[PDB]
Amino acid sequence: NKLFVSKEHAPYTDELEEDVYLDPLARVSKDKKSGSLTFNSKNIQSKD
Amino acid sequence: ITLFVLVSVVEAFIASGITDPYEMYKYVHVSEVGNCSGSGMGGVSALRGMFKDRFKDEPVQNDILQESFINTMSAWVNMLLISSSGPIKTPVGACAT
Amino acid sequence: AMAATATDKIGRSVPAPGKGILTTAREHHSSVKYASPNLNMKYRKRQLVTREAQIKDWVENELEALKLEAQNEFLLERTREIHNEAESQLRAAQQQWGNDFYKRDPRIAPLRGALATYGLTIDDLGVASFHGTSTKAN
Amino acid sequence: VTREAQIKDWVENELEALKLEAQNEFLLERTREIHNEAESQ
Repeated sequence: NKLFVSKEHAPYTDELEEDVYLDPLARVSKDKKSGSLTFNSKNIQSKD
Repeated sequence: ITLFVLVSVVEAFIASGITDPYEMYKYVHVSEVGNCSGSGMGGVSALRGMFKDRFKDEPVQNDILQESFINTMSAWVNMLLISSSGPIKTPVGACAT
Repeated sequence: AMAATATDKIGRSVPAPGKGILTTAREHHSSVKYASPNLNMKYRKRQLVTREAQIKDWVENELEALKLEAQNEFLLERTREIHNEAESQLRAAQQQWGNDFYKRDPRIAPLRGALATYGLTIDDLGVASFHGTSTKAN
Repeated sequence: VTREAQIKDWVENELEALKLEAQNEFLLERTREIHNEAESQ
């Protein structure tokens, strides 16, 4: 009985949210610790 | 009605093979996932609350009004599953919605 | 010049306003040392004039080929189509360099591109009409 | 197919013009744009 699983947090923290909004190439990635998709600060406005 | 929509959206993503919607953001920006679904009448039970249950002084939740909007179903879909900042265009087309 | 909508993010307050519309200004700055010619209108106009010459070359080939395929009814019906094709290529060129030159460019925000279409800059946006509702949060 | 040939002609002109406008940072930023223009055409 867990087909629906409610999300508790956005993929970005409140601190990174505007950065994510303003970077069209921002993409999430698997978080090593939590093993969940999230935005990473090193991947925002990066040359890569 | 919102529960019907929430189940339907989750199942539709399962039919797409997408079990975690955040996987979408590995391919697209958060401004590029839209929700264009709509309703003929929206949360008619919330409307009954406001127009009848309140008139009889029954206990009605204080934010009942927000739950009647045709676009509130899509608002909850985004607030619980998708977390996008894409377009949100909610049509109202009676039986051709 | 522009119109856009945007939702916010995971939350539990339906009436709370958010900052999703900020995406209208999204722009990649990781590399901005040198200017993009795409933002310069003199450069876009040069490409359009080049492409326009190529089209009228294309027109003359299809016209002469039709002449050999030939008569009045046949020519009028085919001629209308070739010139209609030529207008389509011109308008596609104008859409490429005049109207939509920035849609594929991550270094140009939609807001900036909307203004730059007509030669305006971000400093030319003089007035912001605010939803201004007189609520604290909004 | 005819139009596709014309585009790769356009690509080679803009590439060589950039070569003269030149260096690593300058070339990578300009090169990304010209190929992006070519995909658009």
